[PDB]
Amino acid sequence: IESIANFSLVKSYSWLLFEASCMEGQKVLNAIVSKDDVIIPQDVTNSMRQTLAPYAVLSQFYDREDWGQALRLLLLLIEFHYLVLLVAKFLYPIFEDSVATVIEVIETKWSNLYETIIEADKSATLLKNLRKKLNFKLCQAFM
Amino acid sequence: FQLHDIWKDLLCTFTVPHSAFYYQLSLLFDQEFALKCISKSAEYSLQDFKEKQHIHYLNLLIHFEVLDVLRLGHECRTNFLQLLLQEDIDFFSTLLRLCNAHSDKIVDSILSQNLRSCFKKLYCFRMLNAAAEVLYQYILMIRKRKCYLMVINVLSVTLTDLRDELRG
Repeated sequence: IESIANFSLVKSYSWLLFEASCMEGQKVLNAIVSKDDVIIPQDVTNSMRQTLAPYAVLSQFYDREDWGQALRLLLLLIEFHYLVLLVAKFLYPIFEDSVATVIEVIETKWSNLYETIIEADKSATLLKNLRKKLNFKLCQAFM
Repeated sequence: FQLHDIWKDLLCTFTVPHSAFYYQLSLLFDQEFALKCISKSAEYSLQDFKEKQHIHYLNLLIHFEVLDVLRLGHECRTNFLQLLLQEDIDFFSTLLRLCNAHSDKIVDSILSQNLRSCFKKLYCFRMLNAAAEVLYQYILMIRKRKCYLMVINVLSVTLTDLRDELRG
């Protein structure tokens, strides 16, 4: 882990980014040293993505901020299967127009590792996703 | 008065002898006392009398929940209710939303008819929870993208067509 941290060719960097994302989802000095960043997220690329993820986690730890974070997450998923599943899991836990649009785009975008991740999260996925989408739509209608 | 048990109205009330009294007081102060008494009597009682009481109560509450109560009461004079709902149409919408949230025949039909008489589509869709999709498609025949997106979200053949249209 330390060697990989020291190293941080394109595929390897992408893998490192994915690992960092997984670690952030699970949740020291290197992370602090790592912390313009917002603009890069909207658009080295792996690094920018990881930095965007960290800012999102930070915002999550800190209602509008949560919404901004979720929007960032949806934007990241569009740029990019496991990630989408994690996003859906995050959305279910939280449970206006822009949000609905993002959810729609995600539904439009929607293997073994993903199913394993889903099973780990539960401790069927697509159905739960559709149900959550329906709930969000109802919420938007009520507003 | 309650503990126990203008001249012309008093004479009439005396001839009648609780509902008549509260009705008379309500009419006389027509205000807080009036509304309170009328509401109390209406509650204690629960074709003409019922309707009058309901209308009075609804008006008083809207001047000062009551809508849904009165509606469910009368359901269990249709054109009258149509006129009442006509007067109701933002607060009415909120109340309707609350009722729908609580639930999760004639009333539904009257409601649909009134809503059919952006905003309109949203109201209709919220109430029905197919007509929404039809209305949207008819209107479509930035705006395009929004309409297509809304339809796609609602459905989740049509999706592929919408996607192809947006891509073209």
